[PDB]
Amino acid sequence: PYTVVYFPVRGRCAALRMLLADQGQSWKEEVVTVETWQEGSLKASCLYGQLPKFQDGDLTLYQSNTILRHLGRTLGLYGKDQQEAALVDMVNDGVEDLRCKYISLIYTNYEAGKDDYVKALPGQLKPFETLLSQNQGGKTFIVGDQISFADYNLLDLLLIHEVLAPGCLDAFPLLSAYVGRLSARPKLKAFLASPEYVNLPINGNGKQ
Amino acid sequence: PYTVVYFPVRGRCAALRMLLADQGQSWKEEVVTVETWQEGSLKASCLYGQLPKFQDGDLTLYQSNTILRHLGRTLGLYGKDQQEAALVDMVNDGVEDLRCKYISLIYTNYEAGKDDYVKALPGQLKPFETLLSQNQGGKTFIVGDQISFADYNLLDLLLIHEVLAPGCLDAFPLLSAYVGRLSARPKLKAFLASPEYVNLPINGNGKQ
Repeated sequence: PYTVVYFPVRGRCAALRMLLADQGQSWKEEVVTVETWQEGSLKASCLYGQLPKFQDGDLTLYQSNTILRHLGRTLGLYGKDQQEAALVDMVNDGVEDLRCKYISLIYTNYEAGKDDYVKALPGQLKPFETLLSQNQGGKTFIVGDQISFADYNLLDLLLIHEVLAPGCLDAFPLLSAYVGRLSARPKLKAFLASPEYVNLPINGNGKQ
Repeated sequence: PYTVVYFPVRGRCAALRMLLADQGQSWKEEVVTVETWQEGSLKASCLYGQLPKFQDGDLTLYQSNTILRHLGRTLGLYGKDQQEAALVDMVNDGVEDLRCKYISLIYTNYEAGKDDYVKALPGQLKPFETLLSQNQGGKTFIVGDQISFADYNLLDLLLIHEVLAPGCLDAFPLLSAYVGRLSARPKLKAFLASPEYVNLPINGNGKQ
């Protein structure tokens, strides 16, 4: 089945877990403690010396976006055709770009950079609002009319930014409604409310 | 057909162009000059305010990796099955991670950071040598026995690092042979030797 190996944080595993939960999939969580990591053996066995590590049967995967695409491909959350698949990738790459900036802020200079970051935020979120506006008025998903792995990734990005800059989605009605709508999906709603998700810190350094 | 809209540099378009050339595809190049960009209109029309922009018929794509995956998907350069497709993604994500570090070095602090970067390089390249060693002895491609979009992206990454740190592939026999072997593919060899490629700077700030 599935096994996700990661630190005890939401971080880069938040989206794929939301995906797994919402899709009614069962998975095992192998928590890696900072002590176990600093020991060296696991790190060395990891392709790029990092987590998340994912196992699907004897297929071992590394890289959060690789796991998302893999699950999207095998579970049918990758568009209805090649054109949609490309748009899904375009959205995910955009999400990843902002996530990189967010991770940098959180870990390198949260203190001095938070203000400029939050100021620049609207311009960073605008593209997703625009995408929504061009797809059935933003009433369905980020691409097409079926959920895709990019939806889960974008949802997580929006959720963590609401914690970082409360009200950042107020100026974006489509994104706002989008978060509410997806967060309401039964299995996902249950998962988001569960201790498994709620009792995990967003990041590893206590900042958010 | 295909149209690539980008600045007059190899940068993030190098790999997809190598891919197009080697696959015998025809494409149009729309060069964007720094003057045209600073004018504002094009930037504003770009989803994430950036290039490359790619057109395949009326499908407009942004994000270099989205274009690579799209071409991989439509041209059959994405593995023979889902398992290989996942490994292809894992390699491309790894390539993109190192490319991000390279781009950072080149544009933010080439001066003070070059030494530490080149020192850390072997550890960054090792994973790809390892992948090669586990796939038919590294005699074919990065994943499976057919070329994939990740091959072109990895090849470009290796080529630009040879310019940044001459001899960085000396310690990696599989990667070395890999570059030589792929660079020898007829159409690719011709493309790499052509003015279209050779007369373009690797980066936009004259550093490499």
